[PDB]
Amino acid sequence: MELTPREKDKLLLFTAALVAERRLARGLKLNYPESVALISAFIMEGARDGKSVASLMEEGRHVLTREQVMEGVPEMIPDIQVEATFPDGSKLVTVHNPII
Amino acid sequence: MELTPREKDKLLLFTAALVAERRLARGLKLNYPESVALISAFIMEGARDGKSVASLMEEGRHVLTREQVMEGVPEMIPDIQVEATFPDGSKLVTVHNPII
Amino acid sequence: SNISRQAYADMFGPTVGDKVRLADTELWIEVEDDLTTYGEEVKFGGGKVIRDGMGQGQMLAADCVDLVLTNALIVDHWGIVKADIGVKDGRIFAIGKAGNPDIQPNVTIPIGAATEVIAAEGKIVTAGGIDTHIHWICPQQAEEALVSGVTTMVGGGTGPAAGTHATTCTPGPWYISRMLQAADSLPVNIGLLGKGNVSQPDALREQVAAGVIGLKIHEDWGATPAAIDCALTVADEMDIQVALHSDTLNESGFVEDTLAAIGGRTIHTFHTEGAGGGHAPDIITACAHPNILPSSTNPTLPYTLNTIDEHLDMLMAFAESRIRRETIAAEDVLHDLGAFSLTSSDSQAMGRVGEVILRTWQVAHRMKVQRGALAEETGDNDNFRVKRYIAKYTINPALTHGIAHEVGSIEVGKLADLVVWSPAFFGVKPATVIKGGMIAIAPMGDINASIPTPQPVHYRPMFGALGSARHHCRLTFLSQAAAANGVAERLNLRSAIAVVKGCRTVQKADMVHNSLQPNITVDAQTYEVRVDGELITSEPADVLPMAQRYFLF
Amino acid sequence: SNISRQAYADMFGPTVGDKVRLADTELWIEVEDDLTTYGEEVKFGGGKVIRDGMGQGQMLAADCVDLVLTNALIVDHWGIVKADIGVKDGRIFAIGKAGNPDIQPNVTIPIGAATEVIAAEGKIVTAGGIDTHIHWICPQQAEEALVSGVTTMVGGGTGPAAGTHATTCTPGPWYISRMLQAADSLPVNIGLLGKGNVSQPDALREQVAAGVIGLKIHEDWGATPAAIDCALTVADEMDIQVALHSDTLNESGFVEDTLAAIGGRTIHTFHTEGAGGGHAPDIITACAHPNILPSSTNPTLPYTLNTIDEHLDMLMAFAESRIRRETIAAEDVLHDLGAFSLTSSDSQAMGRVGEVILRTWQVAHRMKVQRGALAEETGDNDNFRVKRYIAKYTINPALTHGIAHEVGSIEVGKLADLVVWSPAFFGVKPATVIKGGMIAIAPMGDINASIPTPQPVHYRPMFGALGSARHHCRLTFLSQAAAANGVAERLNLRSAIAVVKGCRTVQKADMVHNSLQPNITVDAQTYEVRVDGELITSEPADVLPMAQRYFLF
Amino acid sequence: SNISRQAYADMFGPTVGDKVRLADTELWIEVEDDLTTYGEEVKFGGGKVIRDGMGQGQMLAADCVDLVLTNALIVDHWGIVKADIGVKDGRIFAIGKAGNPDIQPNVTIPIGAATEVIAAEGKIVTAGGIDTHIHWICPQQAEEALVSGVTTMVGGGTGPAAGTHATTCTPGPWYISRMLQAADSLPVNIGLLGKGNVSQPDALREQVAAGVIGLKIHEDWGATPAAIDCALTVADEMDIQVALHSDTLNESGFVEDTLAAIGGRTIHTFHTEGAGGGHAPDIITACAHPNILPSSTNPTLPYTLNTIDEHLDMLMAFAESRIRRETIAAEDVLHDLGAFSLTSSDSQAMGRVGEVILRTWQVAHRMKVQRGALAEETGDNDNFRVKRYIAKYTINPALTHGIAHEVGSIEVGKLADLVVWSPAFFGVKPATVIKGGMIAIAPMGDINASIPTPQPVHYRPMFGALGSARHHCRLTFLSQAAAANGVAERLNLRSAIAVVKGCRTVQKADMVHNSLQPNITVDAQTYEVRVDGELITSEPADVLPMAQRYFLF
Amino acid sequence: MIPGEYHVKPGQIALNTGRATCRVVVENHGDRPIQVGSHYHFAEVNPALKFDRQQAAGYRLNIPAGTAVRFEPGQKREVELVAFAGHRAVFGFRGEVMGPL
Ligand code: NI
Ligand code: NI
Ligand code: NI
Ligand code: NI
Ligand code: NI
Ligand code: NI
Repeated sequence: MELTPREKDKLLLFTAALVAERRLARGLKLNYPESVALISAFIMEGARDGKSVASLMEEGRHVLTREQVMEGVPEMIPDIQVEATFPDGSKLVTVHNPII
Repeated sequence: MELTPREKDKLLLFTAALVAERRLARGLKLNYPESVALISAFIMEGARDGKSVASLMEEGRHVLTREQVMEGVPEMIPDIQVEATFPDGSKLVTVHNPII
Repeated sequence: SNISRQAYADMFGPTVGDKVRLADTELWIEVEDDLTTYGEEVKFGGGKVIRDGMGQGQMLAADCVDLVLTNALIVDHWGIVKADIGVKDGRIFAIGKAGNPDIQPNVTIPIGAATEVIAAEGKIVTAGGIDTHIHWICPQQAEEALVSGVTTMVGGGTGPAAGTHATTCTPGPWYISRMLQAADSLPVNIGLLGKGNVSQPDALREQVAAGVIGLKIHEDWGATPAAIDCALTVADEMDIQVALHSDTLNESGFVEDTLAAIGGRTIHTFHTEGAGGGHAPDIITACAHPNILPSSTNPTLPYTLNTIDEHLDMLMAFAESRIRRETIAAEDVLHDLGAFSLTSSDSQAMGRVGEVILRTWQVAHRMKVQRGALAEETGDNDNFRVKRYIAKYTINPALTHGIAHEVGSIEVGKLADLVVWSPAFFGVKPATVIKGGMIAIAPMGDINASIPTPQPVHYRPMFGALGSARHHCRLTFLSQAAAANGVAERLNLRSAIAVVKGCRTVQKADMVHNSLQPNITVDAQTYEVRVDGELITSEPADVLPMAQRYFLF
Repeated sequence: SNISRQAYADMFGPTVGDKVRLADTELWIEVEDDLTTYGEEVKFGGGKVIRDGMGQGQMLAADCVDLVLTNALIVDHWGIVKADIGVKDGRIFAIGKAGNPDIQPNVTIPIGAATEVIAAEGKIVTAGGIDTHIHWICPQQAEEALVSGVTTMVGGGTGPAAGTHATTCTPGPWYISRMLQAADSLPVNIGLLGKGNVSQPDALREQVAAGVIGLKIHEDWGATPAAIDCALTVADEMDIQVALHSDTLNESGFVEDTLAAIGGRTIHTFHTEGAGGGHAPDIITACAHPNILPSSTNPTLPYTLNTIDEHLDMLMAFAESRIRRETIAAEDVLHDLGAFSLTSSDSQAMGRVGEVILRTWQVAHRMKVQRGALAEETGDNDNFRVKRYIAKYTINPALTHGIAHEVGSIEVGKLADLVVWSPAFFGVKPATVIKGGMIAIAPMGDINASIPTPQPVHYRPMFGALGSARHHCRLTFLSQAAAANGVAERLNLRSAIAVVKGCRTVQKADMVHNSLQPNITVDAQTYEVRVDGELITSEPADVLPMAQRYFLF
Repeated sequence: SNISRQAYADMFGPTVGDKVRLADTELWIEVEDDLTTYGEEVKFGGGKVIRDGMGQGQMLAADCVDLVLTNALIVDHWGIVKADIGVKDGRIFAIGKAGNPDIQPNVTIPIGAATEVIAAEGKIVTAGGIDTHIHWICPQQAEEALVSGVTTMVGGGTGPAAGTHATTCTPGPWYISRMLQAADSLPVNIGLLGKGNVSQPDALREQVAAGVIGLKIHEDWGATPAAIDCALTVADEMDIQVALHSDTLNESGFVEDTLAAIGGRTIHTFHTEGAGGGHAPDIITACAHPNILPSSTNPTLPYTLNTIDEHLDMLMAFAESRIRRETIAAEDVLHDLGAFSLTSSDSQAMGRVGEVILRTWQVAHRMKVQRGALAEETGDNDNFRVKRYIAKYTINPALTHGIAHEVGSIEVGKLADLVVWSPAFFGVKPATVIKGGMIAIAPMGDINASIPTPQPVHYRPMFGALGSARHHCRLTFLSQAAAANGVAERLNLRSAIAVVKGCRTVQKADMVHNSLQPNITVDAQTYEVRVDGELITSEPADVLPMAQRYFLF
Repeated sequence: MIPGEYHVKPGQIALNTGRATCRVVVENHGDRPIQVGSHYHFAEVNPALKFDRQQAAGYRLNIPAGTAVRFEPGQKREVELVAFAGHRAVFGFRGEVMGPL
């Protein structure tokens, strides 16, 4: 595979997201790290599918709602940023106020 | 668990494979690292089940086909090698031209 | 005896006339020359050539190279040739024909008992990259860059501090000293930049005397005409380079005013296109001047579909004055023409530390696709375009900062900083990264495996990156003054020391394959870039090579 | 010109009168004072204030600070004020108003070319924590503690050995020497404790002369009256501190006998409540004496639903004599009253190394909820309670071990060990951890990203934790004797050295905001704690702040 | 007072007559002797024996051991006994009865204030393993080996270079110097091997004078009779060992020719069976000679179902001449008889660096199952077989390379390199790994946990592996010449130095429990191995112990 | 499109041009296989190989560098040799020359 540090680093984010994903499935209200991990992993897979930056900036705001996370959590996350390899290289995706 | 460095190292491969597995499920054509991870994890689980080296060397060539991976990928992978703990200890499994 | 060219290629790598595709791009290189003697090639292995009395001679260590890279396909600014590489005392000894003079003809690189061997047949060997726009925001950037093939890093910072997040400045003696010491722990050659924004020359001299090899003028610290002049005056005095990030706000004047302040003195303009900083919207016009060594940061290379969209937030009224599709599209072409001479990252401050090499080749791929062959091209290959582009992150940066006497290219006498690549992964993931004669990092499989190839295979640090070995194989660049004042002894630096020189005499004309000074203009309202009245533009790429086929994320 | 207080708060952080909620607790702090001059605040950025000729002056490095933390909201034992912080030569230079005296008024902290900037507007800055109950079971504890905001660690151990698992003792000269050397590799200031259990004074003197800054008396090594006396005698001689873990079994006598043996001499009682060790069931009565500096370990802070259940096994007839709901509930209140002066961890031996700060604030939260405002409180805020509790893990521990002349608080002349926090994550996850003037560790995003903010963001070591830089920014504490005998040169220690002093003269009265000596009694049969006849107790918490909202596991 | 043997075993570990199963194998050891005095055993803990005035005396540091391993069940080439172990100044002080002479009888190991304690009751203690066939392909191998229980590594390499991938050679002075320096960063004792393939003696002398403790003759560099002779001549001169990997191709002659070239001079034959290299198909006949110290690499140990299949590719006409079921099956038996004296890995070049110990015990298990008790066995236990096999990776390798005066066994005066094991995990996953008196690595649970036992528990480096502490606890072996020429000072090596001696005088007869010189022959066509005409063979194992029950992958 | 693919021009390469060559019949009289490498001094090969040693003086196998010829027990075959160049000094092997020629 010849994984570079950054690829191995993202593996951490992916795994962090698996944790959140399963707890969301159980019907729990997610906490701060769980939310950030989940939404981030969503965007990464989005770039894998080849969606545009513009599309993901919007789609990312509909992953988790205020009723699916602990109190105060939405306020702790004014935005989420993550980079992934789009068909046209690495790009930064910034989702503002992802949880409403 | 008393995990040794090598056990923790394989955990990386296992997780890398989870990434590929999910993308294959989505119907995407896998890339270079994704393919190598997927086939490798397959062989490791094979050794866990207790299949022989001879059997896995063949079975590994039927995990992914040329139509399930990006162009050029098959040519980038002339073979795949991985070691795992068989009932009779650690053994090396080499799959030649795994993707056809 | 005879042998088919194909079987030959499989055994010793391609030879004169053979072409090789660089990764998954459309760029093809053709072997221009081969320094071997057919039938006398050296190969290592059981029953092979490099053995006592055969390919290996009876000479003492002093009379033979420490390392030989066999059958390597060199790609450098001066040529694409097939040859053996000899390394001695951590430096490039020779490029030629390795073997044993006792039984072999034309041996120029002697192999003896003291010779280690690295098989490079079927591999491309290049000089280590040099990034001159590093924000020392975190030490982790060093490994990331090393893995990509960048062996030298020049920049400034003290860590994740506000000032460093924004500028490449290591402020004052105390921080400079601390960073010089921390440098001994990093596996890359390092040179620091101090804060050049001040109108008191003594405040600058102190920093140079402290250890910096350059001064960074940044608008966030006040890129005023007074500050600029003061920095250049000290630069001409102490033989150090000045990096500029001009007044985007046009607060103290326009681009022409800044150019006036510079007064024809040598200066390296960072991210000359503008998106990363500089007079809005015409800092790009700077590349027309002879005293300007222009470089680009990497987020804008190459122009793609998502470029504009991502840039607004990475920046977040002067946003839409800074981010311009017009200048961004033109930048790619200016690189193809040799108007822009260098490429850099601008690590974690609008730039990707591990994508300097990768992006430069993507620009070359895109330009070939859009513009075809260059006027300088001969034969049916992209040899000249390759030489023009590889110079952008190797020799040119080295000349620009007065360190080309140590690194920057594969030439005799220079430090042995080489990167071995497999054609299929060129510019993306290297096979071996050698620092000063030792493998510093390389992809490595299962540590408990019977061979080094079983999965998982990921980049891990090697002996060249360990303690004292590392110190012996890396270089810390100091200003002539710092070297003279005995800074290395005072700070008790453990790595090898190299001094910068020739920073004031280098000019646009000295940039290898990239010395174009175009009659370029920028429309103040429309932002359109024109060279000799012709409109300079390009189309954004929807898909790029060296991307989704190689990365897991 | 005018500006609404809200817009102001958003731009430069809160000011006089503004309140801020500490994390997700019910504790609110109110800015008591602001040292700025409205309109002259310093801000860094494009077009902002800190620029040549403007907020940045023309002075030489010697006449300006190396680092300035702008618009910081300081929270310390002496006050909660808004001000700029200047750091020079690795130490706290001043707290006041930063800027350029050439054009700005009331500048007390000069900013020059040599000044790096850390933007602290909207951030809370505190002194680094100090944990005096560390079991050196594994080196990894250092990073865990640093991440939580603890910059100084005092304890004993040689690694995962039986003796260390149980006690904070670094037995004898050889081990002491080895651990002093290993300390150079850790990013926190360190002081070692030797085995104080012996009735031959020379065996103790050897250890002090070897390098330890204190002696640990532990029942597992025999906390007998003879041993105790011998340790205190050597302590009064060599000016070092004694830490006590008394006879739980009541084998050699009861609590009063131990108190008798101590004979009014200064001594630091570890985990005074009892669960972590000490005369069953009344070691808690020790806090009534003037020569006793009492501290708590963290598993019992604060009293919650699961506390008792978990403790039985972490311990596993004297179990139910050691683990008592009565003394555990009382401990929280005694902290709120200032009867218990310090908090510590008791790392991996009934204590959580990265939860010292976190738990102290949870106790404060719970006590406010149960008891309301303290009698010393003024205004509608929890300022005094905050000052009382922050002193428990900063200044008090520093006074207790004779190192308060170097660290412990944000005061001029002390080592610059500071922790920057975002209000929402106060006491849980810090924004920046500065060791001796350099950022040692901080949360860092994608290394290859265009900015340092993209995910994944996790704590990674910075330049302040690298090789020689680290040595220059950390302190190794030695006993006066060891320093005199030239131990640092003999062992060739590379870090800075600091000597402990004033360990014998410190008393309960000297504990900042925590000098209460209550007339406390414990019922031998029921274990009920009473102060002046009044029953001291509290209710166990079902849910706590600074818990499930911040952690992934 | 009395106590049932079972309760005793649970409290202080097994005693004389008690048997213990090694891991999940069929091998059983029986405690042969116990050096304690029933009732006076030392135990550490609250209210236990090791306390001031009780089990702990009043002596000064000079008169007591730095470390004591209580109630340990020693397993060594000389015996399987129950006793206390004393360690002083990083070395083995004594094996006997620990305690305080003031009140206890028969105390031979004094415990004082300066004594740290490691509870070994119920644990098996062995000497650290020694691997003499290491390919320095990557530094990571050191930690992998340390974790398995191997404390000393001898080999050659410069990193992931072609020459190193194939041979254990550190070519010439420059590389030798660099690797000696890099060695200071690794937590294991190291000795380097240079390239012995050359017909000019001065080229070899240079390497020995440079620092190597041996020379490797490999067929890939030309294992010709001339080269072999030249290496042995220099070896007899400089007192260093020669490792051989003979001519598999039979190019310069057959096995008998090589034997002739060696001329009865001492030589260590690597992977004597043949699969890993050597004259096809009879290099195994080498074990009949008195001047041959034969060892095996580990992929062939023991013979199993998948062995042959995997080996073809790990190798990939001479493949089927090299890989032979006949010699592979015989090898196991030859080990059981004492014809093969050592075991090694051949790390990442047809060998598993972390499976040297594990595989040796699997061979012992399989041989007991197939052949029953050995002729030397007494009683109903496998004590002699255990002593024969443990010698293969401890003392024998140490004798073979002239370092047995420093390490190799648990004897007074030797460096304290010990491994503590729980019977259930013997030879698979160790409880504690002690380098030179300090715990270098051990399994460690949650760092923030209340105890060191909570999950996840994985091997993490301890203080014995940190910076200067590490240097004080590890050894770098140099040749007498290198030591004399002051190489350690010139290269500024920071670790302790040890010199090799007695490499030329050691012979097959000196191999502890493995001195058999069988009249062995190999059929040239069928490859059948015969000793005195009897056919030597065995059956391949379908399932092995110390495998799937312990590993996650 | 194949990442890093070669485009080798058709044709052949002439090896060791302009060097004296000679053919010799070699027979393996041993009971075990023998394999010889391209640059090994042929006159000093395993004694079990019967051939005109005198003619093989200063010669090696005229084959692609790195390759080898194999001789199974009893195998007889004609091989082409090419003369050593450089200083034509032979050192090592079975130690029969150890000097020029
Ligand atoms: Ni800039
Ligand atoms: Ni920048
Ligand atoms: Ni205690
Ligand atoms: Ni404790
Ligand atoms: Ni070998
Ligand atoms: Ni080997």
